[PDB]
Amino acid sequence: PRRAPAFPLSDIKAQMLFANNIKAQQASKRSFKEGAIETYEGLLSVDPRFLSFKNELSRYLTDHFPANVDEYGRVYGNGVRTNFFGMRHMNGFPMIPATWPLASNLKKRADADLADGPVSERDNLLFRAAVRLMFSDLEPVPLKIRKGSSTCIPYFSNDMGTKIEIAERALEKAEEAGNLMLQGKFDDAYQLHQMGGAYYVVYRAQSTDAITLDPKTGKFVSKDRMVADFEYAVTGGEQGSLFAASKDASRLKEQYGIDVPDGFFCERRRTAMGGPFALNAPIMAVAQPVRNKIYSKYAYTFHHTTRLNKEEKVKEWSLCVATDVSDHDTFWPGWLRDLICDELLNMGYAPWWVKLFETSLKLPVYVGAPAPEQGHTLLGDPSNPDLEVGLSSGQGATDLMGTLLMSITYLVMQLDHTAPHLNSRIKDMPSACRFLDSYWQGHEEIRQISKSDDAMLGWTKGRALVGGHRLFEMLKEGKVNPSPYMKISYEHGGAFLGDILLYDSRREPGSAIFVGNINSMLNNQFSPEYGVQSGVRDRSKRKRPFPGLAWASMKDTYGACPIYSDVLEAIERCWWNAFGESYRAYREDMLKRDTLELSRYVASMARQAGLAELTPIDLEVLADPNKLQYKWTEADVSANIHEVLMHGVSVEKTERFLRSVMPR
Ligand SMILES: Nc1nc2c(ncn2[C@@H]2O[C@H](COP(=O)(O)OP(=O)(O)OP(=O)(O)O)[C@@H](O)[C@H]2O)c(=O)[nH]1
Ligand SMILES: [Mg+2]
Repeated sequence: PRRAPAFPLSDIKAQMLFANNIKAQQASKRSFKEGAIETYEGLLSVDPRFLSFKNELSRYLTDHFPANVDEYGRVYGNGVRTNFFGMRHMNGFPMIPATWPLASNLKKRADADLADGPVSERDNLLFRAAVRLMFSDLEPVPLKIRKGSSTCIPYFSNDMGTKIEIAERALEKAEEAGNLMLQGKFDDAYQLHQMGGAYYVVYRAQSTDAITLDPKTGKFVSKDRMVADFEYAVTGGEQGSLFAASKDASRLKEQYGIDVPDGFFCERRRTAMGGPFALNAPIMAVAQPVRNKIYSKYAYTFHHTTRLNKEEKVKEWSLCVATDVSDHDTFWPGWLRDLICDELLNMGYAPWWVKLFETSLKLPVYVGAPAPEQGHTLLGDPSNPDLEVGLSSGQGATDLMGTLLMSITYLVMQLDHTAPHLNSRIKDMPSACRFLDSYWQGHEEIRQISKSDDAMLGWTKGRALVGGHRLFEMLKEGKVNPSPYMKISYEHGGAFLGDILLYDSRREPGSAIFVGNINSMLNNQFSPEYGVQSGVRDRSKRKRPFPGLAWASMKDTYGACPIYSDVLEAIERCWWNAFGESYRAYREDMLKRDTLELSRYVASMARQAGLAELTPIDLEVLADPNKLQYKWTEADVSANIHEVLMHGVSVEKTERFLRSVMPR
């Protein structure tokens, strides 16, 4: 039922994706690569002392701090939700093979009994009202670009000057390119303005993944991660196979001469896609103003900063339901892309812009290297973008796409199962807009706090409260999916955007508190996704610019965890056993070095200014800017710190661009 066309790298269609420069040519050909990450300066993830430390610490913490999660997935007591074995991976060595990305998710959705469009007219009005509220009265802002980020297809440039030129040119030529696509001239739009082509598939590490200790055998078992072979990916699952990837690390001894201690595994690998920058720039120019609107006008539902900021909202609720979505990005529906596009056209958005946006969500994918002697294949034809991959991670508005889908999905779930008395308030578009505007501001008896696939659903006192409890019970029973749109369940150990909701004996939101997840501290400190990149001179371009700074924000971030002190003491004791050194002193030295190095990057910071004016968010972000892509936003970071990590195209160029996109 329609296989996607596939082209080898040798084919002209794949060759056209890579410009005549060394960087682009190397990206096309990049073979499967693996190796130990430089966890910290002069320390490898596979260092025998480091692995010995991880073995002792993971075993000790699991033993002394067993999970405290009730029958309803509510965290209590110690604030622990699982064992601590997730740290037991040979960081930098992936599971083999990684998945081939699914070219079509239509069969995947149908087989999971998920809808191929809005079920009812009410749902249709709500998805459309979400578009009207999110995209209406936007204000132009500079187009911000992450320093050291790639332009991907076709140039693969990491230079800021080149990136600024590409972005400015893209805003100037977006109209001409969009109009060519409207005429079906995709190859022309790509050849002239580099708008089209494909997403470039990079495989990123998920450094920690589930591991259990079998009491019967005393042997560790890693969570099986299902992967699709080429045949399965091109046929959308009609043909080929879905099988467990190999996380067995035994191979490292034979291949590399690395000693593999018992119960250490290869890392889970996730597909990540880099968009063609010329196509992304005009999308980003609209996406940022949308985020600014939703994080201001609809801050209740969408703007999440601190554990206390989240706590203030949740404490007012009579019931809090922490939801879980199965494989959000791969299940994301193409019918929603089409509904959004149709609604933007109805609002009066430039048709050429809507076409660029639509095309960004149908684009072919270039598969690099999922395993040795595999990959280097383009899936889909760039001459006619028609893929149904779900949500591409490198699309200019992925966060908004997931947020739009999920916010409405959860509201529908609350309406269907708890609040039929509110259905009368949604009769047409104006009434749907008025209702959603009120709901998103937290003004209804049914409420929510969400970001993409993470959410907490709330009920205050009223008619919907009883229904709220039945819905929670249906989730606990786990026999019926409460949504027609996505696979929803309850989170086992309810958390929101990294903060665990810690309940007491009462098991009520009013007496529950948000605390930092101590397991995330361990993930970040001992299992970073990337190495220190000590060879990259410009620290602002590194994936981990100032790792030492995280020590200064630790107490602020994790201090509220019941076992915070216990974990720090266990780390100190285990690090002494493994290295014969103080971990605290080691981190204090790294903090000093990185504080000194930071002043070189901040114009306002005198040669030895100190961390005085910096917030805990600023420190966490400087140590890990990936937190700025999933946890926080630009407005949460001090202006002088945002400038370290980002650079922008003038608001004058974006202001002119935005005027041409937006309705009259
Ligand atoms: N701290 C941190 N979090 C990450 C990182 N990468 C991804 N995440 C989070 O990982 C989550 C992924 O949820 P999934 O694993 O796909 O859910 P699933 O497909 O149903 O599989 P399960 O893990 O069994 O639930 C997302 O919500 C991400 O934000 C990272 O590098 N660091
Ligand atoms: Mg959650």
